[PDB]
Amino acid sequence: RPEWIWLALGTALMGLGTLYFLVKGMGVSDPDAKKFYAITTLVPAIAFTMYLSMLLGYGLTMVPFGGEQNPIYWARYADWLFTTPLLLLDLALLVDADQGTILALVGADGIMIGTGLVGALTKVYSYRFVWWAISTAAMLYILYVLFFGFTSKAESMRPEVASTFKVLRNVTVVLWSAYPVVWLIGSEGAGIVPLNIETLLFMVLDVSAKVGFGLILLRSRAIF
Amino acid sequence: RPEWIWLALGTALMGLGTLYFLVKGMGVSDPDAKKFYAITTLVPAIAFTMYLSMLLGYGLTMVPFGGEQNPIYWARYADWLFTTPLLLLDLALLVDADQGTILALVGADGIMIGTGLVGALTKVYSYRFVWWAISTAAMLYILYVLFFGFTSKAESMRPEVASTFKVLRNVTVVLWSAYPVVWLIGSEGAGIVPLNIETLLFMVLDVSAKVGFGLILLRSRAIF
Ligand SMILES: CCCCCCCCCCCCCC(=O)OC[C@H](COP(=O)(O)OCC[N+](C)(C)C)OC(=O)c1cc(Br)cc(I)c1
Ligand SMILES: CCCCCCCCCCCCCC(=O)OC[C@H](COP(=O)(O)OCC[N+](C)(C)C)OC(=O)c1cc(Br)cc(I)c1
Ligand SMILES: CCCCCCCCCCCCCCCC
Ligand SMILES: CCCCCCCCCCCCCCCC
Ligand SMILES: CCCCCCCCCCCCCCCC
Ligand SMILES: CCCCCCCCCCCCCCCC
Ligand SMILES: CCCCCCCCCCCCCCCC
Ligand SMILES: CCCCCCCCCCCCCCCC
Ligand SMILES: CCCCCCCCCCCC
Ligand SMILES: CCCCCCCCCCCC
Ligand SMILES: CCCCCCCCCCCC
Ligand SMILES: CCCCCCCCCCCC
Ligand SMILES: CCCCCCCCCCCC
Ligand SMILES: CCCCCCCCCCCC
Ligand SMILES: CCCCCCCCCC
Ligand SMILES: CCCCCCCCCC
Ligand SMILES: CCCCCCCCC
Ligand SMILES: CCCCCCCCC
Ligand SMILES: CCCCCCCC
Ligand SMILES: CCCCCCCC
Ligand SMILES: CCCCCCCC
Ligand SMILES: CCCCCCCC
Ligand SMILES: CCCCCCC
Ligand SMILES: CCCCCCC
Ligand SMILES: CCCCCCC
Ligand SMILES: CCCCCCC
Ligand SMILES: CCCCCCC
Ligand SMILES: CCCCCCC
Repeated sequence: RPEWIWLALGTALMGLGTLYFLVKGMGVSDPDAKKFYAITTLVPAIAFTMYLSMLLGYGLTMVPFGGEQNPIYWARYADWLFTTPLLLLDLALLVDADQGTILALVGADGIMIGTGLVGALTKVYSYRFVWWAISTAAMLYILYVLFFGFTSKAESMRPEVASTFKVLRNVTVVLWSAYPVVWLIGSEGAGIVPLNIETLLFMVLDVSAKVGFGLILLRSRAIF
Repeated sequence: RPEWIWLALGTALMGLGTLYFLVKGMGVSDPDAKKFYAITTLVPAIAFTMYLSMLLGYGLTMVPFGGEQNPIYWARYADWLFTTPLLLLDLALLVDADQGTILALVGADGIMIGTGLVGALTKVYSYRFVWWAISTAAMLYILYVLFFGFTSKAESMRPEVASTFKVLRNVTVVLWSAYPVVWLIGSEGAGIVPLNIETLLFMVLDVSAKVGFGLILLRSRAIF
């Protein structure tokens, strides 16, 4: 498994991010800042677990489509199922989103991850892309609400909060956008980008969307 | 206009690609190889014209949305309107696609470019993304036919033709995929990636999808 090196690097980076966020979060008194630390430390903690499992050869299955037996890391979705709504929750607490908006985004998020996983396991080559399309539409719904909805909510906050939101929103739009493209061209879809390069790409995206995101959030005044 | 440097580089690269393809095409006797040279030389020739126009300050308009006046290079679409179906035509001649398939892809292609252009000029921020979504669906229809349809047609050709098709199909899937993401995150959509970086990205994509593509096609035995 040539991709082990990027699984090992992902594990190391997630583990370091977790440990650092834990040290910093433990030393924080402010009750508001603490919620954000708790949510944000969990994100690389879940990713570290899943990266470790995959490094050790768990969460990989073979799925037949296109006349080959294809390796599918399904453990990625067990990670994303829990880490993606927690990242949304960070953004939603920052702008004081309402309960029904949170529920809509978490629900859409579940649809996005669940249909992605169904698509990843589908044996009919053509139906893989139907699931992928539904997954991407649920994603674009999320991005829409974050871009239009949350930006409007953030503008009623003090400028330091709105500023931090904008940065994190931009990071999120750019980083989340790339995932369905990686899936499309990688071993899950078209089969163009080989599994090792694809693992590198997801690792760079994962670390940036989780540790990178966390660093921007947890170093800002906006959480106090 | 900080983006001038990437417009100038794009012009130079398109011009060099045109000139080189013209020199080589002019020296070719084989009647089949000549069709492919004629179509493929036109692709960077049209791009060079549009890149030159933009460098000299044509094909740029200001479109109001999101409370700002935004610069939109519309000359890109005048290029893509003609260059994208010609690239499809190259692929279709390679695999001997039928007339109705060619007509479907060219039509979908027109929809893709035309709705993209409407989206790029739309003053209501939200409706920009509706046009973008329709444009991307027309694109995904094209990619679907190239991936499933044309691959099946290429498998009935001699292996050297099928091999060349696969490479060009993979280049196309990967390169075309990136365009709607650039538009989404760039000055046309979300406004996250500034115009200069966006111009760099489109220039790299343009040169790769046109000169890169042409180099692979025109250096192969598959056209003789
Ligand atoms: C190669 C396999 C993985 C293991 C290798 C790990 C690389 C080691 C790098 C450590 C160099 C810096 C020393 C240090 O421990 O802290 C440096 C640096 C400083 O931390 P910090 O202690 O907060 O700074 C205090 C500075 N004063 C002494 C002035 C008070 O910490 C980080 O920025 C950091 C960020 C992440 Br994400 C994770 C971590 I862990 C640290
Ligand atoms: C900086 C602003 C743009 C202007 C700078 C242009 C860069 C100049 C590079 C030329 C170095 C090589 C010399 C040459 O003219 O041909 C080299 C090279 C060789 O061409 P070619 O003549 O086909 O090779 C023949 C070799 N034998 C003599 C053995 C028969 O040509 C290219 O590969 C090429 C590809 C593209 Br796309 C465009 C072009 I034009 C050429
Ligand atoms: C050639 C075999 C090397 C085996 C090393 C495997 C364990 C890696 C654990 C991950 C700890 C961080 C280091 C990452 C650098 C490769
Ligand atoms: C004031 C800080 C900048 C505001 C906006 C952030 C720019 C977008 C950042 C996204 C970079 C992610 C790397 C992409 C790797 C594929
Ligand atoms: C016969 C079943 C119909 C399948 C419909 C698929 C539509 C989903 C979008 C297709 C994206 C395909 C891009 C493929 C490039 C490998
Ligand atoms: C600082 C002003 C420089 C002006 C040069 C403008 C003309 C560029 C024409 C393009 C020819 C290829 C060279 C590209 C390298 C910048
Ligand atoms: C035998 C040659 C390789 C077969 C498949 C080609 C791999 C995909 C090439 C696409 C690289 C384009 C660069 C992407 C820049 C964003
Ligand atoms: C009220 C008008 C409805 C608009 C529907 C837009 C759906 C199109 C997909 C949205 C993609 C938005 C991503 C935005 C990230 C900037
Ligand atoms: C108490 C606030 C600091 C961070 C809290 C930790 C939340 C659980 C993550 C522990 C994983 C090792
Ligand atoms: C607050 C408004 C609730 C809207 C309903 C959620 C829609 C789910 C997304 C559709 C994805 C295909
Ligand atoms: C947005 C993702 C960019 C794609 C990176 C392409 C690398 C593919 C190389 C294929 C190796 C054979
Ligand atoms: C005759 C075959 C070689 C290439 C033919 C040229 C097609 C028109 C492009 C001319 C642009 C300068
Ligand atoms: C040969 C079959 C013709 C199919 C009709 C073309 C459909 C256009 C694409 C829809 C994009 C929204
Ligand atoms: C698939 C396209 C990749 C996106 C490249 C991101 C560069 C954005 C930097 C923003 C500068 C402020
Ligand atoms: C084609 C993608 C469909 C995404 C739906 C987004 C609608 C915005 C909510 C009003
Ligand atoms: C959501 C994108 C819709 C694209 C349609 C592709 C259908 C494949 C033709 C049978
Ligand atoms: C959540 C919508 C269900 C649509 C499933 C379509 C299944 C086709 C393979
Ligand atoms: C080609 C389909 C036409 C749909 C246009 C919808 C316009 C909404 C702004
Ligand atoms: C979340 C959708 C699951 C439906 C399962 C269908 C598998 C053939
Ligand atoms: C993506 C890492 C940068 C985080 C530093 C925050 C700047 C105040
Ligand atoms: C190709 C669709 C064009 C329709 C124009 C509508 C502009 C408001
Ligand atoms: C993308 C440029 C490579 C073209 C060389 C063709 C290999 C036979
Ligand atoms: C033909 C099925 C395409 C799925 C589209 C769902 C948004
Ligand atoms: C060769 C493709 C690797 C690109 C990944 C860099 C982030
Ligand atoms: C990736 C962009 C980070 C900028 C940080 C400023 C708060
Ligand atoms: C609500 C409009 C979304 C456009 C989807 C077209 C494929
Ligand atoms: C800083 C972003 C530029 C990346 C473009 C390289 C192809
Ligand atoms: C970008 C991949 C090019 C490989 C060329 C082999 C024909």
